[PDB]
Amino acid sequence: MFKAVLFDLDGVITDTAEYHFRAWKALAEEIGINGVDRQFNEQLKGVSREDSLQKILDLADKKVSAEEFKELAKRKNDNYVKMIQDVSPADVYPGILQLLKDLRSNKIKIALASASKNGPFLLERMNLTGYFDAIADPAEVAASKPAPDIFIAAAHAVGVAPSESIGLEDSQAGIQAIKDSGALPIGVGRPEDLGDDIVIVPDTSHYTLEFLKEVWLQKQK
Ligand SMILES: O=P(O)(O)OC[C@H]1O[C@H](O)[C@H](O)[C@@H](O)[C@@H]1O
Ligand code: BEF
Ligand SMILES: [Mg+2]
Ligand code: NA
Repeated sequence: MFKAVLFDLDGVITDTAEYHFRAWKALAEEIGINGVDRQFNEQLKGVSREDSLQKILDLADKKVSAEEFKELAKRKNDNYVKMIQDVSPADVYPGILQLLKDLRSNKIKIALASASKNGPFLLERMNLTGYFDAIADPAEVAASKPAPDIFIAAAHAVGVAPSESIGLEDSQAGIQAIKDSGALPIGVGRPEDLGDDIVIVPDTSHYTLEFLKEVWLQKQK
């Protein structure tokens, strides 16, 4: 039986994408860059803050100093943080709260493996802090996804090997990161946005303890 579940945040526990979009668009418009639209924003899904800014500057062809780069990222984050102040428990994705309750009741470890440095605050906004045994720190791994580092850290943060864990993800890079850690991925969304050779559910209402247990047994030899 698996000993831990390693949760991505954005697209699994909640959606942060519209907030990130408005913030990046505002930043792009502030510096006079065209191209940051809803189509482009899909490329930034699951991507780190710094890698996201770099992609926007390549709309381009914009060069900036290392300190200018840091200031731009700080500006966008400051705006993003103002906007997520009204995140609430109503923003928890379907099925996720009951899954967390059931994992906790069965003494299965719960860890966050999100790229977001705003993860702890978001979990607090959603009243989920108490469920999480640990939060892997993005600022102390990287290697961003698809590197397995954040999932390895999340597993180790709760005293388990990735091989003893399930990872939940909504992105290609995240699914690959789970695989390369040794944990078992279960993706949410469309297969073309996730990857191959994995169990996939169309939405998070399918993430039940019963289903995770069944999938676990299916993937043991
Ligand atoms: O800027 P942060 O709050 O540290 O978030 C970092 C990243 O977290 C997630 O992975 C989102 O999907 C990204 O769109 C976001 O850029
Ligand atoms: F929160 Be995950 F990095 F989409
Ligand atoms: Mg995600
Ligand atoms: Na609301």
